Amino acid sequence: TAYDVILAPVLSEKAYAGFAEGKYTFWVHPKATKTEIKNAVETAFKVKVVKVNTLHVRGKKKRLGRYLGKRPDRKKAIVQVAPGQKIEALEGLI
Amino acid sequence: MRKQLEEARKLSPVELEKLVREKKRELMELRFQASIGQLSQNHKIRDLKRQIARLLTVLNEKRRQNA
Amino acid sequence: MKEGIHPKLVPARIICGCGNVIETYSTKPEIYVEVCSKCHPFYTGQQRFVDTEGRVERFQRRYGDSYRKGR
Amino acid sequence: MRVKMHVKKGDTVLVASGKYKGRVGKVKEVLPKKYAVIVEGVNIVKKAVRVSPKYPQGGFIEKEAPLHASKVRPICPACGKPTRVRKKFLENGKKIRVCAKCGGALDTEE
RNA sequence: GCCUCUAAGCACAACCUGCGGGAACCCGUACCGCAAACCGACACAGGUGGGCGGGUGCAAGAGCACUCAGGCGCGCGGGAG
RNA sequence: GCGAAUGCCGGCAUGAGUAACGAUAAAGAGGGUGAGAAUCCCUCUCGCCGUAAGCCCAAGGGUUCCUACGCAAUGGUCGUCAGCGUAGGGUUAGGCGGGACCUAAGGUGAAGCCGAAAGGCGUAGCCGAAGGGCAGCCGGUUAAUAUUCCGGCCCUUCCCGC
RNA sequence: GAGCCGGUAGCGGGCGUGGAUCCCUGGAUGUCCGAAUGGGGGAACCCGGCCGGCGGGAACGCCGGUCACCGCGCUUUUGCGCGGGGGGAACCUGGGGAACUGAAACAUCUCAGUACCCAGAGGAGAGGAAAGAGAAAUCGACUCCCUGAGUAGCGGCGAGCGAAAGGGGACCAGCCUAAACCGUCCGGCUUGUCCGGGCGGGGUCGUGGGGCCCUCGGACACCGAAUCCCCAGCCUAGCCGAAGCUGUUGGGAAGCAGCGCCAGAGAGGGUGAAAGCCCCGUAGGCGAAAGGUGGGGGGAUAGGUGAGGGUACCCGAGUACCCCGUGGUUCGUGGAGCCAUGGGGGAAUCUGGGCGGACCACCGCCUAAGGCUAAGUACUCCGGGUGACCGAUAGCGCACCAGUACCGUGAGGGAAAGGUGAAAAGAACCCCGGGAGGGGAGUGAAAUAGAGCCUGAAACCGUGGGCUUACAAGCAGUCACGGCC
Repeated sequence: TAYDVILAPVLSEKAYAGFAEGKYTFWVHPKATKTEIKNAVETAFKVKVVKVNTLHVRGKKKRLGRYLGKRPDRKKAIVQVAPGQKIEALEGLI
Repeated sequence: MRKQLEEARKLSPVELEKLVREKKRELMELRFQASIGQLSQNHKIRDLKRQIARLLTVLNEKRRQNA
Repeated sequence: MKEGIHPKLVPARIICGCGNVIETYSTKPEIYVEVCSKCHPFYTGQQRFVDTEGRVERFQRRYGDSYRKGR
Repeated sequence: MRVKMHVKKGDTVLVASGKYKGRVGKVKEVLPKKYAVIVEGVNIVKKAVRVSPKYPQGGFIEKEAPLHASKVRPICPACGKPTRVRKKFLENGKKIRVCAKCGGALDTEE
């Protein structure tokens, strides 16, 4: 309840380029308002939240023998810096 | 660490507040850790959750007891 | 419920018949009426003091509204 | 053989069994009593994985089944299990009393 | 939306208009899709809403014939006859 | 306690290796890949479309789409190919669309009228649509998405100020 | 009481006798939908107005607290302070209310006041102190079981339908309220002297109440939870808890054999093949907690009941009663009463007034036109126990990722599928193959117990062997004989 926490970083391939020079791609709480994202991102990270884009994608085909299922909802959102700062560690990383 | 249980008891206002806030954040740290050490980390995560759960249960105790 | 009575309840039922007598004058009756029906009262009004009405039904009606005529 | 058990880590005997030579037992379940006597298993000729020597097989085998292990062996082997007369403040210590006796006494051994 | 007056404030902080600074969220987009991905229990010759329909020839033009592009050669073959 | 009830349920034979392999728009050759390819991959001959077997919007469908491996089930045999199996990765928009607005048919319904009760009816107000209204378009850029990404040029509304 | 991070074991990390896993009672937010209720909306999604906050501040965007409708009575002012609603398998009451079918037609009739739609209370509702029953100067609430009769009787007296009082039994209490008359009274009208609405006395049980005069007269009765504290029953956790070892064919022994034993507990199951004494916290028995529920016994709180005559009458119902249209009744049209109302007439205050006997004169009965409640029959969702009840095509269709796969537009329909073994010891590794899968080694008691792998039998399809067959007519066969083996 009011734990500001709302994310799991996007480490996907293309996601990379952005980490390389400006836009960092992350996974966010499925429902985290765009202004919400500015809040979380800016506050937790000491960053410069410019253009926060957002997309959602549910999952599919995973079979369990006699029956099957398909995963939950993976929520995607990507926000860009201002000068190139913050997320450093993260980026050199993935 | 029912001892942590104690510390919990102890704190209260913007105290418990900021304390739980920060710690939760630490757990965020954890979440990010999801892809690094991970091995001895497991606990840190399950537990950490648990612990903040504590903090919370407490604030309820404290201020609800109040009003 | 939109027309029981008001000065009590008179809103319903009944199965109704028919044949053709001759009982205690000659022979048996004659019966062939498995019929069903309505059966009811009526509505009206007066005034509290310039502004009123009534609604109500028939008899219980009449002496009733009188009752409120007393006050 | 339910939420309730006999001998714990403990040590005991094999009545109608295939060893009798009772001794230290690995573990015990709680409902599926299942316990290991560290007294008889196999190899499973193993995966052939470097899990075991890259060239391999399985080693310590001992999932101790049957419940004909004659629990507790005080200075007396085949015995049942007692209770308490308390004698001391809050005295569970359902320790084992039957001819010889043993309770697992926290000292000199488990 | 332009104007036009009440509430009523406005009228000294309302609307018209500048420039600068600053903000602007939620759900959608992949691909099929005149169709083996949609409607027929099927990779069913049935059906299914709008959009020039490239050129040439013919009186006329989305009829006609070859074709432009771009699309195919149908999902069992061989073989005598 | 049952052949036997065109009986029930399940197997299982039977024409029978015959009937067909879903449109008369045709294929044929050459290398490549494989464990094996008429049936997969390139290349070269040929034919059928084209005013459709066009390209696009939408509808509906929703996984698939790509990428790597993979076939024993599935494609009316084929198959090492798939729209098939596993995994991983994949659609972001102040200016496109829909709602943050408008109204119709019609529906709901604070009032009101009215039914044995379940209701019927119903002003206004509200819901209600590629009908109204509303601020961009073009070039480039991935395996994949793009008037959203990037770049170029042109706007929009609402907030603070002056 | 010493092991566990759920069905998943596996990876990769752990926690605990300085009461860990788990068992119960109470906790805490507890996403969004759903009576939904702040608004809208194809539910499980988009919108908003107020105080709070944070952020880049305003615009924006979250958490928070907030804010339908209702009738309900209250500060009738400005209205704040309570309730309902939405459920629930069968059970219940009232509203409404059906054809088949029977009558071997089918119209009164039967199926029935049944099925079904509905509203509503519950945990049970239902009914519930007599204008009752009943003819002996007699019983005495209601409900339910047996009986009363399938008689009394209802009826195209046709098919059929079909009481009650009393007896036996279970269960056993009764209290109220307008009832002007009192007075208190405050509000009234208009004022003296009617009506209104609060407190009484009365507050009708089997009848009176009251008002006026004298006998009055000074302590036992608790509910329909009065109500309160208790042992509080359980809820789930409890725990003890009798006696055997050797041998022995055996992969097994709990069995065959030797001796010893238990017992107010030889109920069952589990232990590798059939134990009272190996395992089971069972009957043997005892056990148990501060939470969630009272019948008991007890107290107290005890609202509230509880006397005598007399005297002009004032004092429980707007509808009784009558006539026509009907319901209920064993009453179907009737000599047909009573109860219940649609319709029009339209009284009475205990000499009142209905009830038995259509009705009349009698006698006898009860006291209506308001109110409240225990208990004894109901029902099965859910728990527990049991079966001359089932064993996987019968059981609930459901034995286990069956109300779902799948058909349907929807309402709706509604499958199949259980077993290797004692335990994983379930298949290293060598061999043909692309693979499966096939042959070896180890499993082993078995693997013709091998992974849908127990028992796995019929149809049907295959490899091998004996006999038999190309001038043969016959569903079938089967009596004889002979060649073959």
